[PDB]
Amino acid sequence: MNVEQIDENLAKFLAERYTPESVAQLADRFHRFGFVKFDAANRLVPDELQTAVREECDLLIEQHKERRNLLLSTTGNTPRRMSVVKSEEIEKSELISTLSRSEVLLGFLAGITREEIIPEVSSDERYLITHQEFKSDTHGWHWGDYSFALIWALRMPPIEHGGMLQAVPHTHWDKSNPRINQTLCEREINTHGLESGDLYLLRTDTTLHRTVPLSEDSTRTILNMTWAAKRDLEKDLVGNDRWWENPEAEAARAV
Amino acid sequence: NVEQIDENLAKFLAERYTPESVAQLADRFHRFGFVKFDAANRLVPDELQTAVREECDLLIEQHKERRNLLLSTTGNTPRRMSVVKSEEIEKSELISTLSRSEVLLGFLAGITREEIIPEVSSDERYLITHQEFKSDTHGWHWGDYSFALIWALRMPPIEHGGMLQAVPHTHWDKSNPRINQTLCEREINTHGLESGDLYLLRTDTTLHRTVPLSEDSTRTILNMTWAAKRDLEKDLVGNDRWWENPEAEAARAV
Amino acid sequence: VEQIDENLAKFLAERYTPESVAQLADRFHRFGFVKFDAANRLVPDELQTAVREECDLLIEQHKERRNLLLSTTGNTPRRMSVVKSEEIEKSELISTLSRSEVLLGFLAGITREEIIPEVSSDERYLITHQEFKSDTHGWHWGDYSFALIWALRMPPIEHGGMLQAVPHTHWDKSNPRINQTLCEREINTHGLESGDLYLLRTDTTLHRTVPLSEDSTRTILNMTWAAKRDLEKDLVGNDRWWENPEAEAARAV
Amino acid sequence: NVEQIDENLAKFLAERYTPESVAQLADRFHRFGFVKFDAANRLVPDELQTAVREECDLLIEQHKERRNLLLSTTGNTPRRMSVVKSEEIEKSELISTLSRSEVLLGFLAGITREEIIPEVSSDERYLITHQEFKSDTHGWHWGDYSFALIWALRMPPIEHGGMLQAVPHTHWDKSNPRINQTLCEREINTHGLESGDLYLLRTDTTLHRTVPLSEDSTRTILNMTWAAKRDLEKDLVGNDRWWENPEAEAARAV
Ligand SMILES: N[C@@H](CCCC[NH3+])C(=O)O
Ligand SMILES: N[C@@H](CCCC[NH3+])C(=O)O
Ligand SMILES: N[C@@H](CCCC[NH3+])C(=O)O
Ligand SMILES: N[C@@H](CCCC[NH3+])C(=O)O
Ligand SMILES: [Cl-]
Ligand SMILES: [Cl-]
Ligand SMILES: [Cl-]
Ligand SMILES: [Cl-]
Ligand SMILES: [V+3]
Ligand SMILES: [V+3]
Ligand SMILES: [V+3]
Repeated sequence: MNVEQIDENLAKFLAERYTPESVAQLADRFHRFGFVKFDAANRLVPDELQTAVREECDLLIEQHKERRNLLLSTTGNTPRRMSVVKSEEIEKSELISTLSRSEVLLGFLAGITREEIIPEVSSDERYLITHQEFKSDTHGWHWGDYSFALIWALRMPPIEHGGMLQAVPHTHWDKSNPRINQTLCEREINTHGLESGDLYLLRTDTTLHRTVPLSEDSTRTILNMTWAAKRDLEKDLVGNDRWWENPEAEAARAV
Repeated sequence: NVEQIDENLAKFLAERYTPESVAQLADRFHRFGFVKFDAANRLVPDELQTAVREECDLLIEQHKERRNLLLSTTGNTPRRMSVVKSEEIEKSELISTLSRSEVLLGFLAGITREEIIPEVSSDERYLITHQEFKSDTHGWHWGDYSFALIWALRMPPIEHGGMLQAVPHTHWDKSNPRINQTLCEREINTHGLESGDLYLLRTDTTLHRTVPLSEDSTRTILNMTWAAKRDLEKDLVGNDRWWENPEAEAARAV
Repeated sequence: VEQIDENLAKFLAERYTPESVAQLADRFHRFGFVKFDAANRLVPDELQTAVREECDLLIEQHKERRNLLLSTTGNTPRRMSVVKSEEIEKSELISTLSRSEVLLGFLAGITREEIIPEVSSDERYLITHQEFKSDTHGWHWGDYSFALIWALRMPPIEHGGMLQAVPHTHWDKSNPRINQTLCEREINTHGLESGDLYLLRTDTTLHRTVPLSEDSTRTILNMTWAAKRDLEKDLVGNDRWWENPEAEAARAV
Repeated sequence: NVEQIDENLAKFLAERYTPESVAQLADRFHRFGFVKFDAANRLVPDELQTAVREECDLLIEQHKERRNLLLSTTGNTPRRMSVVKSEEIEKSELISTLSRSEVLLGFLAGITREEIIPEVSSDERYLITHQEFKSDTHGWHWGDYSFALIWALRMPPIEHGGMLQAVPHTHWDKSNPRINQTLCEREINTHGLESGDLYLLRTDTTLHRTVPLSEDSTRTILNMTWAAKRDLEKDLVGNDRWWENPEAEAARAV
């Protein structure tokens, strides 16, 4: 119930599973792949907490889903074909908004990032829900404006139907000249399959990533909590490409 | 569809199991009455499981029936849940054929160490139970037949109940079940389940129940029941078939 | 040097939480036994190597063969070589480490009671070195509460040498009832690999090592500690065979 | 005791491998040049392993020979070890018959995906290497033949060295081996081994070495070498058969 109670409980949940040594091994993996998964073997939150977060997200989707179907010029015209729930609607959730600022959760994850995780991001990008449900729905190749995202894989299709996360770490976002396909020609793609209930941390500014299009009608739902690193602060947003908040963004080209 | 399911299931099993590793599962099945197929030791492709669950979700929506009763043949333990009857489930081509698959039954017989025979009373070949209210439960009981494959289609968080509790190496005397005396004499093993798990159960000699939901949640299973040779030619007794008939003779008001 | 405590403290702090030590305390009470293996280390590699080397010298210099039966434990055998506690105590490394406030302070989170390095001078330490077929540390209990056992060298499991234990027992020296206790209680068998350590509740855990099925090498170091319940206890038994092979309870064979 | 081995081995492998799981080991062998048979993937029964190890330990005590040289056909990389020659090992009836077992060779051909032919130069059929001293090593090299089954009979702890380092998808040019250049162009995969492991190695296209021992310790292997079709009627060139002839022209002193 009380926000101090979830923090107090989460602190114990993590202390039952992690040591400074094992977190340092997760930090190595995060640096190597841009990505670290918390699955059935290595949980991040109590199952009752994730259940509460999923049910709140199910409600926001029912009440506020907005279909997007566009190409984004700042990422080489890669597609966005999904429904979204905007950040300002998600922020009305006391659970999601407080958990996304938990000193316990941010303090734990900073041992994986090896730097301070700062909950000071543009108010249109604190949270995002994506809800894919039709064949060929996809979150096309892109980067993030900020350093970090904790992605909740709330509902995942069987791997045979797509929806895996593909990633190329150790890259960067040149919005004037993204060179996405030339980068794929130069770099190996790592494909990360996900199961419902998984969570994963993603270094979104230096990891080029997409979700594999759904091969048939199927449900893929995630919650993205975005955070900044120090390098993101006092840096100006550019690109006029904030399509999830504004489907009429200058860089969005509708289909 | 078609015979492609069996051919693909065979490959899926051959990628994961060997005679040596199946014999190790057989030892566990015999020690615990129970073996679990979880995220690390899967039993069916996720695509196949998904199709089964969608079939069951539809059957629940069209045919679910509430049950709220005590069964006198099991010490008046409760049954509080919704069910879908075997004869409705049987209309599913997917579930009925998979339940008779020579690939699936032949694999699982390496665990039972005896032939799994798909010839059971037509009111008990399949069952779906669907719990969703606080205190919903499948109270302590045994099964009339030797085997069940349980699909843990949807499980609540462990903190909300819904685990399977089991005491292997028991027997069901319907005139004197001795459930609470048996618990005083034997240790209880509690098995937590997660959505997507499956598990094989020795239902005739394992006393078992589902831990009641501690709050409104959702717990949904599909039960595929099979016979062993010892179950054939034997007559059903007890007038206690509460899932097919809510007013079976043994069923009592709460 | 004298920096072991600083090194050990940092080593343990990186691998344990109070919550994870509480899980070990549960296991210790339930089994009388808790094993520090590759997944749950207790000392750095450098310290293990140093302790093992010191013990390897002590064996080369002071090994003493024992082959007897002990009447206070039902005439169960002792077939092994030993190095007496007084020889081992001359090691500044082993004696210092066996009194480290970091080691004893951490392990007290497992025992859940103070660990007291106030033990009879002939039982503070023991090395046992089994080398021949049928060598065994037969069924027995300890006079004190606690032992930290260093599995310095262990044979492959197929050659024997595992620890067998039955927790929640006690040592009646006039009527040990070992075989009758085995008939009433389940035996837990614990295999060990070289470099393992384990903590043992020696006064309430009946235990033995499974005899060697063939000539092999099994070498351990025993640091024995007291609990409060042990202090000012009168040692009874005339059975301290490892310090004195002519103890009265020792029947040779 | 000679046709019994073939029969006992076939049943041992039938219980632990399916065609599908062998196909997965073939992918790894192709990709890495290397497949490990460890506790999770046994290749021979423990009794047979023990018999071979005891035989090799006798051959070592009786016939071990020190080698301490640089090999000019592999860029002067070192060979610092003891060896037992193929001629002495060949007198073992157990090792000899096992190395030609149609069961063993037939099983492993599911991993190589081609026939494994026990038709190699008599001086290379078998080899024991026995490393005992700090900086003992089998320096960077290739094999003249396609295949080797290595028995990791005794391995030091990983912290003391003795791992197998490998670069697959290479070739051995004995006039210009370009070892260090190849290391600059390619990633090195390091394979730790434990006593009791076996591993299959594609010796002609995998550049490999053993990491030098960082202190006195014991590392003992048995190499069974086989040919593939590409190797039949092979011209052996280089004057570099240092294990069999320490006065080989290509063998230099340190
Ligand atoms: N920059 C991302 C949007 C991230 C929204 C959530 N932080 C894209 O181009 O799709
Ligand atoms: N005998 C069980 C019912 C099993 C029905 C499905 N095989 C009970 O009393 O609850
Ligand atoms: N009481 C043990 C000897 C323990 C000596 C070392 N603490 C026995 O009878 O074998
Ligand atoms: N070609 C190897 C010798 C392998 C001998 C055993 N087949 C080397 O240069 O060391
Ligand atoms: Cl992003
Ligand atoms: Cl049942
Ligand atoms: Cl003792
Ligand atoms: Cl070679
Ligand atoms: V992204
Ligand atoms: V003892
Ligand atoms: V080689």
